[PDB]
Amino acid sequence: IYLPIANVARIMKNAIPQTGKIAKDAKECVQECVSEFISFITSEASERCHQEKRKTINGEDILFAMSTLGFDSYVEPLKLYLQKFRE
Amino acid sequence: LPLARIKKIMKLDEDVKMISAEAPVLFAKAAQIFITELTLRAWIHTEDNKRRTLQRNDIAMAITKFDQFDFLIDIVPR
Repeated sequence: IYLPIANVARIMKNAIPQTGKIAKDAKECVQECVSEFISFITSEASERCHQEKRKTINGEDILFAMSTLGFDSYVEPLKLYLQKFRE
Repeated sequence: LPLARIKKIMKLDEDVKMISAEAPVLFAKAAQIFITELTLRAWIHTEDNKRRTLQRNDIAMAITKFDQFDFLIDIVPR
């Protein structure tokens, strides 16, 4: 299961020169990596959730996992995004 | 990004049955940040090879140069 290739490709295209190109195989590779990223973080968030005596993995569980697994730089941007999403 | 798809990906893990409504929202933004950094880093090798097309081997190379991507080493090996 992957995020739509078109969505992935659009973000990829915005990160390279206007005339740069991306091989189909590379888009599929990033698709694979994104799902692996979500699974990696989710596994740790699930453990955290369980240790906190809960069953529904929440935002704090996800952010704890990101900070614990080496993605702490994602935390502040994510908090701002979620705040704007729900305001 | 469609949130239902993100939720489906999370649930591929058999032990994940209940997910907060906010978790997929956080992942939608996280996915954008991740794809951007991963692509930018792969492109470093695309340019080093004087190519204009980003390839899987560029991604595999990028993965070996960033500690944050250690989890992908066996997923996209050089």
